[PDB]
Amino acid sequence: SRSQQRGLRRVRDLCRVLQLPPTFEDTAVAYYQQAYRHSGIRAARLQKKEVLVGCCVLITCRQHNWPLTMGAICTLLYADLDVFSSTYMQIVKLLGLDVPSLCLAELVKTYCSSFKLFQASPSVPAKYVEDKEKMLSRTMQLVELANETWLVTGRHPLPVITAATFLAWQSLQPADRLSCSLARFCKLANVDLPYPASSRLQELLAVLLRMAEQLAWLRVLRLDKRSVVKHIGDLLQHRQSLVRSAFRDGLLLPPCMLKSPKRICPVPPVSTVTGDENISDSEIEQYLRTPQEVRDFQRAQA
Amino acid sequence: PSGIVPQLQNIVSTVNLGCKLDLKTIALRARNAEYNPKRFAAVIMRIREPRTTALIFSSGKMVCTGAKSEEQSRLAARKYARVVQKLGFPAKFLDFKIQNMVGSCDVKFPIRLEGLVLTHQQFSSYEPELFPGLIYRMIKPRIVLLIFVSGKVVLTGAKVRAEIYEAFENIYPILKG
DNA sequence: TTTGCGATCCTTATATAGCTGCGCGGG
DNA sequence: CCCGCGCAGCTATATAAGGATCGCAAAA
Repeated sequence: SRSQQRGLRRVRDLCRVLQLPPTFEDTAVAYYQQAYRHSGIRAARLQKKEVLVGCCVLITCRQHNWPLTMGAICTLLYADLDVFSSTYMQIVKLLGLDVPSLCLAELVKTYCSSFKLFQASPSVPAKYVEDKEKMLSRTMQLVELANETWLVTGRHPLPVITAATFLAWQSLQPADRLSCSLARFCKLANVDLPYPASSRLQELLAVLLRMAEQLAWLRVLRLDKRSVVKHIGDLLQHRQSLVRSAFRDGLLLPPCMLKSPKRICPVPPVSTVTGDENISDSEIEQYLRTPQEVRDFQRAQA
Repeated sequence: PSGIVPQLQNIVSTVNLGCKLDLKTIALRARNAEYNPKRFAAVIMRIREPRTTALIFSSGKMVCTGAKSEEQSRLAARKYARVVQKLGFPAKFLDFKIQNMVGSCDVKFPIRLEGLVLTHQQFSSYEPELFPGLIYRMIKPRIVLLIFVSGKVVLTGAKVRAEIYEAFENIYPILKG
């Protein structure tokens, strides 16, 4: 098939653009071929055949823990994420695959290293320059803390890492970096600001404030989302102990649970309808236009 | 048992009025009809009690959505049929069938979806880059469950009320343990 | 600027149905 | 090089769930 040969060529070009190891190309080509054998794929639009290229490369990457995001693939392929979503779910179901989940540890390393904060420039002053290894180590500890304290489950993973990278960077020199906002930080580090990153930051700061309450010398300081930043180093040194202690007392739950105002969901009253009761003429006539309403509507459309 | 009863939220039912219909006539002569043939080929009709929506097709076939009980869905379907009859069409009430039922629950405890997709992978699909819920495809009964981090569960794909209750009693020990 | 709130989209099931994209067979 | 067939999915209806991501407007 001319559309199959074009597809296999696109698969190989995507792997080379992404600078993937040599073994990946073959596996992704084999998945596209396996996919083409099914009539549901053969009958799909040329737009679905374009995103199918990406699905096969993503599955290959997921099996080798290569941290490729679905958003990044869609950006390279100039594709709609919703079109990619339905094609990926269909092909995983069709090939009967157990695709591993995105490897957060590998995504922290890749994404965090793209933050251009390791050398001074007119847009990155000397006080904003940070060590790459100190950054990665603290970002990872903050991503593991977010995962342990229910801030990652059901959410997009990249805004969580953007918020953890910013907090790692600020906490490494608090006196000189607390004036910098999340939006200014992403701009100088030359990274796009993901919309949910602000919510993740605030949730992560609230989790560190709960931990601070477990240490008597930090509890007495009545810390806030700004003053807690200089103690992040101390809190992460004892993250395992402080998390166990925080769950042990009271309350640490997914943010969507704390809190929901509508405590009672069965608002419609219990019914005594049988489906067999008489339907009166007056009950039906209320849904009918009068001859005058009809004439007035007809004249208005003429 | 769990002591938790899933609540029915929606019933999708179908019925054949057994006659061809002129949708332009229904749209012009009813008060509760919405018809944009360029956008969608059916008439969208709404009644206040039971509060539902019906899609009426020129073939005489009809879809009824939004009812909270199988009894309410039948009464609503009969009311749409009676409105169509009064509009001058020889409508009948043939082959009424409940096609889908949606139930909802709260187990009132958080769920580690990332763990559930590993222990029950053969039924689970969890892709947080796409959707926040875990899609659980139960085989017996054949029900799709959307499981959220909050412990809130959505059950769909049922033809009878018992399939919703059976699927929830099956998922509860999986979620608890 | 910076926040908060509300509206509208995503997912699942399910029927209804014409139009149309897409490739595989026959002819 | 067309014709029919069998898929695919576009418009739409409802409903729960939680997240994303807009617009918009108000305190900072």
